[PDB]
Amino acid sequence: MTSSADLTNLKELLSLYKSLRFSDSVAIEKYNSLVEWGTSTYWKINSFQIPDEIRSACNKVLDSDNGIDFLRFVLLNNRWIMEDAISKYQSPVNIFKLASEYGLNIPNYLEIEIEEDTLFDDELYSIMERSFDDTFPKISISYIKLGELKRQVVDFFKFSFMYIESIKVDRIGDNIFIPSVITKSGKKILVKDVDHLIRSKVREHTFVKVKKKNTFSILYDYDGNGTETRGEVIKRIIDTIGRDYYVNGKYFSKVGIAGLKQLTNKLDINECATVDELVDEINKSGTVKRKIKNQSVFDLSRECLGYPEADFITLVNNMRFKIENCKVVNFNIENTNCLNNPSIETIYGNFNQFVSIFNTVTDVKKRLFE
Amino acid sequence: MNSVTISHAPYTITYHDDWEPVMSQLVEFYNEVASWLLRDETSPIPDKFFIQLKQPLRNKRVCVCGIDPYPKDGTGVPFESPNFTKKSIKEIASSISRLTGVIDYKGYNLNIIDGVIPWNYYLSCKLGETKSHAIYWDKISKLLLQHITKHVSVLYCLGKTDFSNIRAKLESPVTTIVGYHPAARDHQFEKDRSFEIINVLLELDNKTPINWAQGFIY
Repeated sequence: MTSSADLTNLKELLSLYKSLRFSDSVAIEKYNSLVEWGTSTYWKINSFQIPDEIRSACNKVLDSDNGIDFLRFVLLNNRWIMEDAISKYQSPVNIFKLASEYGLNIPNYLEIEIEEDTLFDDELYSIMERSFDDTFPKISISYIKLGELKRQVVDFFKFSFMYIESIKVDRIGDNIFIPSVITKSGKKILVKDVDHLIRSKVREHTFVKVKKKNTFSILYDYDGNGTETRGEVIKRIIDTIGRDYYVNGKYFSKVGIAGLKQLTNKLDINECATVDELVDEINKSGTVKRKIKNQSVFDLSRECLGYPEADFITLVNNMRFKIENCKVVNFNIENTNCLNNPSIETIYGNFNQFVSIFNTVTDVKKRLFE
Repeated sequence: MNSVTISHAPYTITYHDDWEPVMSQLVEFYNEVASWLLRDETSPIPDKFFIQLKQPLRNKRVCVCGIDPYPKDGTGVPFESPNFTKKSIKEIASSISRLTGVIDYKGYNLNIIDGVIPWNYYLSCKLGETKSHAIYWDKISKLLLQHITKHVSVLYCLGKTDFSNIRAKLESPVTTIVGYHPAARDHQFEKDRSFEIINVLLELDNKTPINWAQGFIY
């Protein structure tokens, strides 16, 4: 009832099971048939970097069914609100509960049992809309029918032209802000990130397409006559936001102790909340002092920010400056073409942080070999 | 190492912690049965039976189910004997030595091999006969087996006809596989390979093999 034949079949399963990733075709078809046979005899056979707070719970709930290949999160308001995962056999009904058990933000799952496949209308979405209470701006009303791995998607909306007057920031978390487009008619409009704002060509004192929906209203993508190149937009908005914010990831952040933070990082020392604490920690560290001594404020304050080696220079050589006491007080870029390079604008938006850490390292280097 | 006092012989139950999700009811099922069991002498004696619940469940990697205790002078340890006199241990050591390669050996007992649980399904029986106490132990067994099968991911049943339906008597799709009695005739351990598949599905579940040599005495 157990022979050598089954042994041979399972041996081939053994050998090619973890060569399945890139096997040859006959192996994959044989495996489809041998998972078949063994199951009745042997019973076993555009998103970006999500930091770890979510990846831990992801690693747990992916153990709930090995058909799960990814998890689908909506990033909103600096929150990862899962809605489902790409599973092959497990209906997400356990999955959102699990993700709730593992610290993943889930929505208010108010799913009307649908018998006949239908698309929702005025009430059919409105009433669920009240019942949802989405402090998160999620506008896709989708219903999962259990028995499938897809969904029914309903959403209705208008669009018009709104007259912007100015652009703002709005704190949403720790030191983090978003743009709230302010209109000549006293209304605020939302966007997703900084790059949504950029892509829009958003400026002041004109009309633009906006998609108006009842619970939320979102600044509509762009469709018009674009002659205003990207760099001009980047420069304009970087000035408009103010000189106190740099751009971290999808968001802003004020310049502050994070400079001392990164710097203490780069020199293998303890956290120093103030500057004299820093100079002390350096001074007692003969190696850190002696490895500052050989360097320049410029090379060091750019190595503490990881700009690659060179294109930094194509930037630097494109602006004029204002210095006293060997210390930057002002600066301004005058040729805007370089910003049209991708690797360039990531450095440009991230500049005021570099200026500040530069002044700081200047000061410590002055007072240390003082 | 917890204990409970029971109604009748041997009045005491010393269970390891792995067995605590079930001991609660094992007492319940026992007090209403023992009064009958002990009307006659049995083997292994009443002072045995549950000896193999003080053993852990997490260290264990396969379990071997011999449906029955020795009809003549058992010890509460399945297939065990102090002077290698009984046939089951004899043929088991034989068909193991057949694959290991050493055939000069003092004795044998399956218990100390790491990863194996030597298990009876009926925890005792009258002297000289077999299966004579199946009317008493049935749910006790059913319960022990549900507990033990979610710790160990394999099942090798000894007995071609007795473990005929146990697929339906367990509700977890464990890797249950059936074998044949070697103490039986037609030389059933001569016509079946019983091992060399153990450390194979212990392979495909990405786990360590079974150390079939340690049970030899020298």
